[PDB]
Amino acid sequence: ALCKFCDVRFSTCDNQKSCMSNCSITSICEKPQEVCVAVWRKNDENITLETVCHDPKLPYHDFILEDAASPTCIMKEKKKPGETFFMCSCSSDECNDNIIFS
Repeated sequence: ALCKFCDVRFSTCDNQKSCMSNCSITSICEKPQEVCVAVWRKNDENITLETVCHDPKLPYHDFILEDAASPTCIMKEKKKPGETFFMCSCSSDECNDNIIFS
């Protein structure tokens, strides 16, 4: 897969059904089994969006990417203290460039 791969960046994504990553780095994932991932995080100081390639047989941020076969990145909330944490994964080109909350 080709994925957005900006790692963690500041984001203005908030209060809307979907957001573009605004990441200008598209990479070919190193291994064929890797999928695209996005992580949206809001704490009391800022909002960030993380975009990477990742092998779904390996945990990421201590979670398994259960949705890796999906073609779209549908954000789901994870239990994390101190912040609001949403993650999605997907296996179509640049699919982590469009993160969907609805």
